[PDB]
Amino acid sequence: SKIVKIIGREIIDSRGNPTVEAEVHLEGGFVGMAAAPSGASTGSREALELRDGDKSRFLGKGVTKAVAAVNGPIAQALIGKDAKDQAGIDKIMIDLDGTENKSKFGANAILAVSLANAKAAAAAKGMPLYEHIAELNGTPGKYSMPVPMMNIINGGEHADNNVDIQEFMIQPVGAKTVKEAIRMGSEVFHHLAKVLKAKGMNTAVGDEGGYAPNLGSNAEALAVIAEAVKAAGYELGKDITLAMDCAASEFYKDGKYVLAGEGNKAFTSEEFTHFLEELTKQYPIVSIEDGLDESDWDGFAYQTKVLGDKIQLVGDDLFVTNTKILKEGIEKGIANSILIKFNQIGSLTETLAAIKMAKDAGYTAVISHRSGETEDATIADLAVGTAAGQIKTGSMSRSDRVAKYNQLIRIEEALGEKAPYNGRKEIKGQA
Amino acid sequence: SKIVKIIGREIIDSRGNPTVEAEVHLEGGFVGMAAAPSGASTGSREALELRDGDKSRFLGKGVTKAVAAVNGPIAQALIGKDAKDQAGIDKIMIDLDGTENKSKFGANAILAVSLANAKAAAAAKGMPLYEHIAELNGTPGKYSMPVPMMNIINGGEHADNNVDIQEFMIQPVGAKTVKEAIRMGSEVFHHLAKVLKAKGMNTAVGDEGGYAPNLGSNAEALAVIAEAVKAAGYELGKDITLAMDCAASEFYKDGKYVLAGEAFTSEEFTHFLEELTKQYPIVSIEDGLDESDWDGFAYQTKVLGDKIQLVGDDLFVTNTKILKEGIEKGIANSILIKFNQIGSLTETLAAIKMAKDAGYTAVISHRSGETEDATIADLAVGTAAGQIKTGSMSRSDRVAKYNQLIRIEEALGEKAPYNGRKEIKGQ
Amino acid sequence: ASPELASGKVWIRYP
Ligand SMILES: [Mg+2]
Ligand SMILES: [Mg+2]
Repeated sequence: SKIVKIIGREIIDSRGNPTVEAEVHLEGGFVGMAAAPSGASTGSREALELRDGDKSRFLGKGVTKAVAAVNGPIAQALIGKDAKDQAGIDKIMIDLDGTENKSKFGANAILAVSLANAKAAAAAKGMPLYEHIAELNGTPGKYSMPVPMMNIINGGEHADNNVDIQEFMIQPVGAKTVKEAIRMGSEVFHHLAKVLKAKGMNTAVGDEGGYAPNLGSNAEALAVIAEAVKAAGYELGKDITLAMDCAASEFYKDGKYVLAGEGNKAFTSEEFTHFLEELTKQYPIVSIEDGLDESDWDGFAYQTKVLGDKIQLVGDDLFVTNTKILKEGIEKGIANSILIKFNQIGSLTETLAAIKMAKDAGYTAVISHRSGETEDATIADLAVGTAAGQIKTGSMSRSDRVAKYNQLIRIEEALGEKAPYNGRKEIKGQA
Repeated sequence: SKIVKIIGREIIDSRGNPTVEAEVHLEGGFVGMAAAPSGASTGSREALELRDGDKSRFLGKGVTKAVAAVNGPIAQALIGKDAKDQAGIDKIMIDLDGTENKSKFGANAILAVSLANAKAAAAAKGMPLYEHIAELNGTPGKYSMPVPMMNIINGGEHADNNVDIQEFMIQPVGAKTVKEAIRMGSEVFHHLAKVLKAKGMNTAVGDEGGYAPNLGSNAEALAVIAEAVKAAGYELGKDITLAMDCAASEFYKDGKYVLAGEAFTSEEFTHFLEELTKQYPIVSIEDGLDESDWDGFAYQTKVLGDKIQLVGDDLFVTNTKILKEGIEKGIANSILIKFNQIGSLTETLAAIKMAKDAGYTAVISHRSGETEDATIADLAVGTAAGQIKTGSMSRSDRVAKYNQLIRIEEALGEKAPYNGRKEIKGQ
Repeated sequence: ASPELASGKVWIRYP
């Protein structure tokens, strides 16, 4: 299916910042369109988005350069090529950029085209993206509806409260379909607003559509979530489990973990592991993301020995969707799960490779949004088409989050009996 | 272009509540999909959405009944019909529902199908929705890019502060294209966050993607907006004007207006508003009096209407019977257009036309509960409405409309002029 | 193409 036109444009993301949208047009009239979510433009470890840095537009956050890469050299290199050959398309862009971290054209440019190409190819093949992804994956007809971990309470750098943990999430493991999981999520989300209102706390929402009320401790956040779960008529631990992201790099100083909102105490790597362990005995927390600093591999080795048999230990900053880092982690018994941010790697082909590496090693892959999102819902198709089993795509408000849940609804409706919702067993450590 | 399948489903809106999505499929494969935004389930003046009221699902807010109406009675009535005949398609649904307020099937069911049908027909005709809308409107090839009024600060019932006024908005009138207007909005939006953070105020967002910080008065609210516009490098009154929504019913008591942050008679409240428009470049005032206060509104329109846009929202509820009576009685000079408040594309085109014929302005509006659907962008362009009210510059429920406007302007160029200040009534 | 079709939120069902 020959590519005939590629169009790049600068659109606006859910935080009001520019991002890249691409369209891939094929002979026969087939069109795919996708957008890149927000990412890092500096740093040594992940694929880098290209930003303009022109202070006179969007406070330096323009993406005109990345859009120009799409419309110019990327378009020129891809016109006439076969969109169905995803690896080939991705390789052309990867080689043309020439940098490991896609920092010439920008991972935002390359990813937008990579995804739009895949959508266009699916259309040409008369099938939805999730079906095409399964074919590209060498696992045709193999699907699941992912178990969502849904942002609910924010802290640390993502709030202005005394909660140290960056976010707490609910997982409707007791649901029997993704539609039910979404409804459960919605009901808990609404009951939490009522619970917080009665406490005199603020219920306006953050980037991911959840709450950041002025709670005074990590324990208070867990308690308020438990209360909302009860209010909604669900059973904590059976119907709904908890997941957290510590973003522990945010409190790492001089080789120790200092928690302000815990009386500014300075835990060793081992002590912080046991702090977390105690939380997991007090509440049904079954997944912990970035529970130590990304550099703290000795600490992660210990945390994995102590918690890994019964708790999902998700590397986000730890792995930055990097197969080179993931491979070494696996070799060294570091964590047992990885957050998949496709814009940290920059192409669909490479994203499939990361998901596969995790699965082959018995690690779980959790398909993730970014803080800056769009109306795009490609991660829903990605999670289903690779049968990843889990998704982290926000609270139950803001269409930058809910667009993904709606797409999961459409996909489950279409696939029916062919896309099981497996519930708690998707989570690493849960049988 | 023959309808061969209609599918309704329950999806989730931007506030986490259910709404209706519909697909209309035509012979040859053409498909359109759209969703209803949030609306009213009760009341005697507007079209009503149908809600389930099952306490065990979605706190009683399920839309299974409206979705069933799409999949059953609506589907079978419309299958076989020509999707290009929008008025005919809408007439079938309206007649079948058989009520005056669409309360049998729900305005949510009817609108979702009405819009999805229009998109399907547009696809059959090999054209974008905005182009099809212009043809349906009988104004083929007539377009404009709307001047956005963008939520920026919330107060009243839409906040927990000491601001009486419900909504303050910015209008980037000085922009030359909607793409520029959108950048200007984004820049002011980000500068306001900076200003609020410097004051130790909360910068989390409300339903429309704007801020609702703990401001002590209407005066403080306008002050921070002015500061942000300046910080962004724009001139208030020139590059950017101000619009507001009083929601004046919220302080209406015994025929008087009691603010509790500033007991006005109808005339006295009009002059209170007049005083604000002298002090700040407020050029548009929505629901400046209670919807029932028609003698008050005639007075407000006489006093302010030559120089200020006076937008009926609760006053008109997108109802042409009310708008007609308003026009003849000299009531307001503008109307907010909420397509789910009337319930069909055909009736929406009629409301916009009635407004325009009387010299009133039509402001195409979002609802509090939205989706990623961007139909209102195509609607504003295809009817050359001239103004849009679709949120602050955050949340993709808002920003998806701005993105669609960018896509449309990219295609149309000079064929869809951004006319700026002059779109506003009184300007 | 419509944003719904191009984005892959709706699919063709008929030839
Ligand atoms: Mg993280
Ligand atoms: Mg209003």
